[PDB]
Amino acid sequence: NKNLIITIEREYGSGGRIVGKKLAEELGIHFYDDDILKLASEKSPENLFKFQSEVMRELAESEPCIFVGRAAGYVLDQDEDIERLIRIFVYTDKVKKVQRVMEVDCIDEERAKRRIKKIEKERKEYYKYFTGSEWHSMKNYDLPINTTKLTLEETAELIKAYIRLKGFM
Amino acid sequence: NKNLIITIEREYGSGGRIVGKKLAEELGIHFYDDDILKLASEKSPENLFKFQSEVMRELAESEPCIFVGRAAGYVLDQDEDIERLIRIFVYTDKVKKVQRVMEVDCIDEERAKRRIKKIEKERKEYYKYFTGSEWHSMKNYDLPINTTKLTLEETAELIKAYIRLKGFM
Ligand SMILES: [Cl-]
Ligand SMILES: [Cl-]
Repeated sequence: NKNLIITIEREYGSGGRIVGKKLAEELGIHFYDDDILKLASEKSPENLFKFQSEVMRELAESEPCIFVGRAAGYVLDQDEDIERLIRIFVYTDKVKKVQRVMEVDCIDEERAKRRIKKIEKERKEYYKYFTGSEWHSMKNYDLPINTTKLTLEETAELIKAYIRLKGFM
Repeated sequence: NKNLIITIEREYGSGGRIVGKKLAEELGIHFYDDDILKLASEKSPENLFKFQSEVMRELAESEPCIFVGRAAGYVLDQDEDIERLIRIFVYTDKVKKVQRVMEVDCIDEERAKRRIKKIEKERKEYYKYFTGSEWHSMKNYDLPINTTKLTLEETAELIKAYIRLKGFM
């Protein structure tokens, strides 16, 4: 009900996750990502998903928090008990993404391109398989942010600009 | 030009124009839509576009202004002189635009659904024809906005939060 829930999904190379981290700290909200949600599942891949959804909804029911990745926006959009859900998609030019991935993963240009194609494929297919909707589709979000010309900080503040407007802060 | 230029493109029934006008007033800035642009060109379907484009650039060059509609984003983006552009895509869930089209055009659900399909199709083809690119696509905009859960003021306010972040205000 009351709790503020923010879901950030994103293009690989956008820094969506980092933007999620920053934002969790500056707001003091608990933070759950791909890995934590993955390891969570251990605490049929259609079971693994069902399990992971019920976990997501439980957290939300009992805390404010920020989820990153794994069709979190879809899942929580289904939960009619949640009132303060804000769904973000972070996206960016290839040129900027290749440079981030090159640096953050220490690979070259070619390798970086292939990685972006691959993780984005994974994210898209995951989403398609489980929601039946489309990961890269506006309709699935409240606010898609183009960070082509933003710092991750500006980006974080835009999300705060938003939480504030809604009166959730 | 350090002139602030905003371009709003949108799904039919999203109130992209509505939002365009509030901002126009709220900011003390001139406002230009399809129809003014339409009547503008006049005094090929393809000469027509090259003409129209030039008027927008001249308007943008003479003064700060808001454009609603018709590949405004892509066009004003060419103008190398424009130093302060913001490109926005307004959009909304299906229910809400159906309600809007019915109310506004004073027509049925059936006709409202149909007229949405019609107008949007015109907008995709128009866009791809004159830009080579795709109309309803994120990478072509700075800020897509989903108004599904935004009161009008909230929307206008979000666009200004953005302007402030860009330091255009
Ligand atoms: Cl994601
Ligand atoms: Cl449009």
